Amino acid sequence: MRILVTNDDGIYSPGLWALAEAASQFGEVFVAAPDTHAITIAHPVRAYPHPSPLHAPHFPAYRVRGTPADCVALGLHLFGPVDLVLSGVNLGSNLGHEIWHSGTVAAAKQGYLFGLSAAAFSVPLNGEVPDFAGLRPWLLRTLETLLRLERPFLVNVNLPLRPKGFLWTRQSVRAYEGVVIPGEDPMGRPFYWFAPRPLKEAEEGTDRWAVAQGFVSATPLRLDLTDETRLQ
Amino acid sequence: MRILVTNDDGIYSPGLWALAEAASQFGEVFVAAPDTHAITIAHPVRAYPHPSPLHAPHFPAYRVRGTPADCVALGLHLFGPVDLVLSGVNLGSNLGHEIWHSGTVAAAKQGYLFGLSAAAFSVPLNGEVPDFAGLRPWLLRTLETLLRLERPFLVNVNLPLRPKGFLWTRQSVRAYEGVVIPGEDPMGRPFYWFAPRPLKEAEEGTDRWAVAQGFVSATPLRLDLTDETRL
Amino acid sequence: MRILVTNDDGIYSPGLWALAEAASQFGEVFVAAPDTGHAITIAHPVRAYPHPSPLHAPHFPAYRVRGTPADCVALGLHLFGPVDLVLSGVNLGSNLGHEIWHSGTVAAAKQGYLFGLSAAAFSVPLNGEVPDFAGLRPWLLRTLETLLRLERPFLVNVNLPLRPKGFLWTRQSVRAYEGVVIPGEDPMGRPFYWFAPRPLKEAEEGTDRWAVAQGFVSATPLRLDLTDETRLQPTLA
Amino acid sequence: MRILVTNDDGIYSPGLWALAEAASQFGEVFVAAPDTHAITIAHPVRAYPHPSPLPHFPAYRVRGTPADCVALGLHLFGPVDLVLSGVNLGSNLGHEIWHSGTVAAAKQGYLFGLSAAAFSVPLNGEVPDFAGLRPWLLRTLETLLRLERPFLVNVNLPLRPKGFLWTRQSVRAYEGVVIPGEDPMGRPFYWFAPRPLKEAEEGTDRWAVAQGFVSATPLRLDLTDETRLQPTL
Ligand SMILES: [Mg+2]
Ligand SMILES: [Mg+2]
Ligand SMILES: [Mg+2]
Ligand SMILES: [Mg+2]
Repeated sequence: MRILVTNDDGIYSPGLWALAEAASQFGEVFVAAPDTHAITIAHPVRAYPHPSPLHAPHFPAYRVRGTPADCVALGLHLFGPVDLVLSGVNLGSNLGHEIWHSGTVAAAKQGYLFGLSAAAFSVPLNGEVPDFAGLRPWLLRTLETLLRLERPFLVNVNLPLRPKGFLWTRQSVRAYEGVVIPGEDPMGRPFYWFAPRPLKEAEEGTDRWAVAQGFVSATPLRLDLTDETRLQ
Repeated sequence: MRILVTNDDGIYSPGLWALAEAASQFGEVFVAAPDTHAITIAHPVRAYPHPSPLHAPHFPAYRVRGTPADCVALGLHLFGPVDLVLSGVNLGSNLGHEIWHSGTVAAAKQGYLFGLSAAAFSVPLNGEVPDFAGLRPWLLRTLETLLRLERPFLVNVNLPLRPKGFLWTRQSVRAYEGVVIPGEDPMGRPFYWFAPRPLKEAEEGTDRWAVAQGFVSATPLRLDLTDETRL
Repeated sequence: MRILVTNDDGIYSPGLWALAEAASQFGEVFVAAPDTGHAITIAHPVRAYPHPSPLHAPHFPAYRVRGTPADCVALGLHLFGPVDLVLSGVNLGSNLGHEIWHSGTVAAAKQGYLFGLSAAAFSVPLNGEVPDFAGLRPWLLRTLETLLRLERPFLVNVNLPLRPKGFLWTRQSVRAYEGVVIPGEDPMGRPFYWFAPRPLKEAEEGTDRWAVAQGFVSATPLRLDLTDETRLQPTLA
Repeated sequence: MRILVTNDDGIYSPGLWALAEAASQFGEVFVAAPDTHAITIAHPVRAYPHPSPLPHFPAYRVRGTPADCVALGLHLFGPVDLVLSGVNLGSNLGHEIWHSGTVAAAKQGYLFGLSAAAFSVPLNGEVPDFAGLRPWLLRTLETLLRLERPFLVNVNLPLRPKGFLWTRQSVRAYEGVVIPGEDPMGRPFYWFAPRPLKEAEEGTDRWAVAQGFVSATPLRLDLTDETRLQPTL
């Protein structure tokens, strides 16, 4: 199995290599991440061979001057053929409403659009930074569970800092209330603070709920945004 | 009813005012458009009162230097309570896979997340300049259709340059074939062109097929991205 | 001596931690790196969060700043005050000749100088490659010892070639350019223009660009005044 | 004389067209303004014909930096003799000059071997009235064109000028000023408000505008500090 690993934090993010190293336990890993969300069709993108980090296995890698999705398109070209696309591990959550505009998820989705299996890995940190050393057992367990699915799949994974269980979840979909608070730059002029907040607690079985409980969340994603119940 | 109109092309787009003018036939309109996709929580957002053009109906408006989503949040605050959120008319399409990365759609979606009914409007350019005088009738008809839906609703609308009909559609979801075209700049340095293409043509009943046939496309959207099928 | 280290490549750049470690051989080092303009953000408030230094680097108190490199200096002098030196880099990419004008790496250093402190910017020309900070360390230390001998305050722009073979105080390469615009079209027929301006001559001896090309570490003392002092009382026709 | 006019506020800035109209009194004017920062080489640049606001000037809207506009303009309207940038809405005095897009365009023009000048008007409170400034803009341009060439000058015009002065760049020291605070979400942030240590020196651009005079500062391309050059050991 040939695996392509990317992310949206950059070729220097420790989560990227944590995912690459973890993924190497299942197949040949190839890395291609941005050097710093759709495929760039506008202008040409640059890409340079990059050396895998000193304290980590050897990984054929490329630094891409483009979007995470660009890395997938370019990766399938430079490392083709690829069977799996893994994106992350993102430094920050990608839960509920956040999924829609996630760059990490976009890369995986792009992999799916190309007929491959893919998964996005994120870690809600809401304060500190993740410790990928004590998180590896869980990454491996998660990957092992995902690789048992029928191909092709598209899964969104969120691993709480100190995971204590795995669980399949559905996306949290809560309503929000608009909260705006007026202020002024100490130079006179006015501005506004935006602090939208959910109206209720995450429902049971949702990705939000699951991580709050301290479990790893794995949500199968759909590509069709159509609301069928409304079609006629 | 009170209606908030926004977009992502900016406060100076003829598309924004065409939507605002059309929406004004159905209720009072307030405008909040970006100065030039999530709500800004990191830092505060600036907004300035924006004047109405001499040769046009006056709309209370604000130029918000933030995201389209920010415009919705702030608009709900400066003009609240708002009953409906309209976004567009965008100068460019928002069909199929494009819906994901759309600022136009995001604003409408943000309105929906706040418990309101919303819709996004876009028009494929295809080398021509949209004629909003000719599109007005179709905007009015589309709104008439939308305003009778059970609320709340969230719809993505795409109007062809010269419409000949209206059609409820589902999002075009096609697989792609990667295509990488290598090249090099005048300085010898190599680079890559991306030109991925759909493995097949748009299916009948999809937004892409619809506008291709010359029909206004209206796709009802869902917020839930989970594939309940694989649980 | 207390030293503030920043850069413009962000908190995860290996060039940043290489400069922090090298700098630590001369005093207490504190890090404040941008997260992701060049001026200090005054319009609105800036976010800054404590950041744990990387696992494979000595410990350093650090902050990830949601602002510009200059902001990191402004924030740094406040969180770690008092600071004696502001070091910026080691940037992944050169900052030679005309490049100095638009450099974020240089801007943070300049910001330190604007506050009355001594400062230096460090960069490494890449040419589609990455530096070996283990091999450059000797040269980084060498350069730092030198800079610290200078009468303070100072502002120096440093460029280290991948594999240094010496050190040289240099002046800024200032060359005239010829406009070169090559029309083109993308894989959709849409037209665009390639800009490929080229210098009218080769970098002259004694310039930063020439020295690095020769494999020498380049150190250029910079001025803050952009005034052309020879034309303040111009003869008009 | 063929003149390229650009700026960094964009193709819709009233300052740009006020500068274009003023320059037209001295030669043929062509415009290339950014579509709202050195020359873009990493990839190509898109540019499109754009109509001048309702005098007519050939114009292009460039999706690039102000420097790209100068490089593109030399190609589109070559041969060019003079590059003028502005009139920027906001000052470009003292330390600001270093990171100014407006000045960058002019510098780019000078690097291509042409004469160039940047123009800006300090704001906040009152909006510039270019009809009132036209006399001073023409006076200034007229003066610059009597200079030996090539030249590179940064110009700052006060809302209502009463004189003209050649000036040197204000170079002052700053003292850091940070004010910790909190958002409505509890999270902390910091305000930055660094203030200059002393008052603007007599004869500096900043002093001149404060006196109500047009400020014209000749600029140098070489940032090297010769008083600190050293021999090899
Ligand atoms: Mg990220
Ligand atoms: Mg748009
Ligand atoms: Mg950099
Ligand atoms: Mg400006």
